[PDB]
Amino acid sequence: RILDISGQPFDFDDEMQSRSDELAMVMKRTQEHPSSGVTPNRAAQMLRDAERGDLTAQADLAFDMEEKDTHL
Amino acid sequence: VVAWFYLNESQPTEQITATYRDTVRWLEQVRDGKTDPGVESRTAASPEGEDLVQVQSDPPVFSRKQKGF
Repeated sequence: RILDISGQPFDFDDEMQSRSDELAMVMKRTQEHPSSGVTPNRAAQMLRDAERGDLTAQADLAFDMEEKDTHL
Repeated sequence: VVAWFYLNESQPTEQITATYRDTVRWLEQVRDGKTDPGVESRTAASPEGEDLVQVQSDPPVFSRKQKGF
């Protein structure tokens, strides 16, 4: 068994975690664009949700900002 | 009043014509909005009417009700 950096032994698997058949469904995603009609309440709600561990709407919003804004 | 004036078309008296003129003047005042027709005496209730004044605008972003910034 391969020893982890923390010192806890484990088993090494060469196959990716995303290659599992059950995980294949969640791999395909539709990239929504929440930057259409932005509202300060909407942005605040997205940030609040990302604080608790959502991390999805914030990621899509950041992707939209990095392409819509030329200076950024 | 106006029906009685309509009936007395062959020869109208001075008072009947004066009353009809006063009635039509009151009706024009009501139409122009310068006076209220009133409400029925049995219970306080005014007749329903359409919106005389109406404006349209897009939703107000950046208003002080946002409280998000």
